[PDB]
Amino acid sequence: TRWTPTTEQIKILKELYYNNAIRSPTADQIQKITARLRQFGKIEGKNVFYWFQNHKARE
Amino acid sequence: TRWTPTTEQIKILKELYYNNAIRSPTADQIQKITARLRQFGKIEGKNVFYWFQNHKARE
DNA sequence: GTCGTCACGTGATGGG
DNA sequence: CCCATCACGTGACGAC
Repeated sequence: TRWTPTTEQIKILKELYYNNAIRSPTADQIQKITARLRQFGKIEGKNVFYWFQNHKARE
Repeated sequence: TRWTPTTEQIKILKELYYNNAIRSPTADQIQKITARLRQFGKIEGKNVFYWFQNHKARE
């Protein structure tokens, strides 16, 4: 079904977005970010892709 | 506004519900559970009450 | 002590 | 790229 981020994963994403101004990550970045997040859960590239797109759209 | 459980809190609640068969916890238990969960976030007894009420109903 | 309902956040898409 | 929805889980109530 649908992806649900660990809070730990959210900490990583939030750190990239706010502390590092990563808002529209490139393909290379999505794959590296995905590797990082997989330590804490199942996760695909598209999960990380949609997350930045949605969080950007909403901030 | 509304409470958002951290993953580690969700680990604790499911662990009490399924592994300890606590499904309509008593008041003393609600207070004890809240104390434990507060280690991981802001939390009030009424959150834990609603959580069991909601999880029991929808299971 | 149960049920129905709301309120809201958010993952997931599609269209242009 | 950005927009607008959709899908849906779920914290909160109210009522009884």
